[PDB]
Amino acid sequence: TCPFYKKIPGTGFTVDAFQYGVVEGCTAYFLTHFHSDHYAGLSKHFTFPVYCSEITGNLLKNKLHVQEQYIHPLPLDTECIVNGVKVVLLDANHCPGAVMILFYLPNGTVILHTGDFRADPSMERSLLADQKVHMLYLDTTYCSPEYTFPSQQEVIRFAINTAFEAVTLNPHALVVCGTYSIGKEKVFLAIADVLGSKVGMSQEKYKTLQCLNIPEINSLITTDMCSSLVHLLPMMQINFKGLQSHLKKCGGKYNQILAFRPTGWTHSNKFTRIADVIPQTKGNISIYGIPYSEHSSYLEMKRFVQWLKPQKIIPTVNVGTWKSRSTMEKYFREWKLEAGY
Ligand code: NI
Repeated sequence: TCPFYKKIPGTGFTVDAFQYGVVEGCTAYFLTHFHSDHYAGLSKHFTFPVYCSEITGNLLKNKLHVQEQYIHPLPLDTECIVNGVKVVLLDANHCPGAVMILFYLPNGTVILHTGDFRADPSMERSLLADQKVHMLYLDTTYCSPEYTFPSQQEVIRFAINTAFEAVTLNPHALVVCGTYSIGKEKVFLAIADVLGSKVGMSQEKYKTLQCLNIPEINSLITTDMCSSLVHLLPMMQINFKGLQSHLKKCGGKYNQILAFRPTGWTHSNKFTRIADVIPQTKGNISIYGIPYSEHSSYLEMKRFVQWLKPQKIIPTVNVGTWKSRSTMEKYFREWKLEAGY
């Protein structure tokens, strides 16, 4: 049964709640983004109205075959009316098509649901600035002060410089990047751009990227692996065995692999700077784990909440253990005492 933190009080609405069958009293199902823990349950047989971004709606139609008549895409940064309630979709700085949802309840309460997000000071100048928010349904993935990571820009600088150096030293090196969901496209696109190559990938992944409205994409990606020196593989294949096997398939075109796994956080973050990151190596294969996050760090999250000053916070992540829940509630109280709301 649907958990309380997926239900929007005073409405007929749910958020990211497609795996519970027909939810009692739900008149409209919102979907924040196309990640499987959030869309789990949708298919061509779904016949209730789904509200989402344009990009999410492209993916529902093309990847999951949801019929068009049930997809209701909304423009961003625009006041819209859904079943008699004003809503706004805002960019969540997560993966392509990911949104936060502002709900303006008929009684005057204003609710922000962040979906999954990476907080940023740029959000302090969207339509959020214009009214008070009473209740915050918060992505608390990294809600603990151990979670520090660099900016996305520092991480991409590291990856570009590393790949450019390796391939200039050895023009027969292949670069491989792992993926298993949408998101983090900058990693492989920025490396292909510095090398003057397209990114090669499976037909299924090319299909997915073609749903994303990324400008000039026909210019950056391809299904012709033979013409590409940056390849995308499933995340599960980014290990020494999987990469040795791939290099065999390339027919002697290449004699070295440099591979990247964009993780979120890993405990090498508490001791080491990005500058100082080193790969795991075996023979002619090297693997870099790079801390490219699409969720808020602890300090990014804290700054957003201290700016927004909500009256009540409802966590949406790490809610399954009493120790997690108690930890998070203690931080929320600190933040409120330090800022004075
Ligand atoms: Ni997500």
